[PDB]
Amino acid sequence: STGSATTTPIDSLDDAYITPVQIGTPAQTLNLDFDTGSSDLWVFSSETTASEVDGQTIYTPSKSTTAKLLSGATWSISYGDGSSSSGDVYTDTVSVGGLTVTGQAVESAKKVSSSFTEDSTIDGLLGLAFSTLNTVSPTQQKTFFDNAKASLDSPVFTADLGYHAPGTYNFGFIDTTAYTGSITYTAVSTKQGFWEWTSTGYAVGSGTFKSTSIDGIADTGTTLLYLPATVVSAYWAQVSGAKSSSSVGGYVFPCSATLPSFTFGVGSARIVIPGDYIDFGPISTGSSSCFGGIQSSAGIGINIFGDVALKAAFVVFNGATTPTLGFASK
Ligand SMILES: Cc1cc(CN)n(C)n1
Repeated sequence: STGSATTTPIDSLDDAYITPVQIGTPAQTLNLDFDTGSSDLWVFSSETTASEVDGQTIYTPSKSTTAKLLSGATWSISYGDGSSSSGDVYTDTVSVGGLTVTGQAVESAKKVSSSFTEDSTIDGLLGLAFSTLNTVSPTQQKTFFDNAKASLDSPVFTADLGYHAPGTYNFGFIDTTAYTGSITYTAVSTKQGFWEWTSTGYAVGSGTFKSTSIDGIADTGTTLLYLPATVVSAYWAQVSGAKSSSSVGGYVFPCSATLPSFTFGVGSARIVIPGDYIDFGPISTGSSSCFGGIQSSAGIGINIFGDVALKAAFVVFNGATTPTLGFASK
């Protein structure tokens, strides 16, 4: 089998991407944030505290003939930005872009934190990290990918995120028309449950490439590119007026600037992030201070190749017995 689904930015800044997912019988279509940095498929639901739902589409398990309560199972997750959600668990049929999994754990939110409530465009998350991170208790559950993979033509999925435009998640095949040149594969560590890999270095704009190992995760569920403070300082030093603002919470730069590109290494290959990808617009409406798309990971504990980096590439998440990541230009 295979699946193919379009993923769409939720706003003009590509703050996140939503992908339609069919849940239940008859189908209930929810727009989920495919997140290669977490491993829970959870949804706004008929069980979500009413005051915490504001415009989201909800899953109603009582209306699905294939929904079964997973007796005794609960879940609770906290994310890197301090947001969170928790609830109970059903199994049900879940389909993504024509690819169907039966008995998928669908984690029904009873509570969500304010940032989820405040985002009317995201109906839940679909985790695509390794199932060892899944938070369901007392019986940990598998991701959609983990459940689908035996059935897939090839045990892979690919992320092809657009810049200010729709893109594609494919399951089970590599679309050789979707990238240029060749795909460079690189080793993955699953020890932390992430698609963790080691970049071979970076360049700023037309600058010389710095060979240096940067260990980080490929995370479609994180908006920005978070890298060591040395790297991030070298980038923003090339932007007149750029500075790190403690009050804003990161690097800001004059909205009048033209940003340099940022290159990262994948083995001997190079992925170039155009400067425009690094502009996340005014810090507040009407401000001429703009928020940077490359930020320090110093306060995080891990480097994160988020959407800013991934959207510059065609990315293969290879879930073979020894997982690897592939990157191609596009
Ligand atoms: C919308 C969204 C996605 C995620 C997962 N990194 N969070 C914390 N919020």
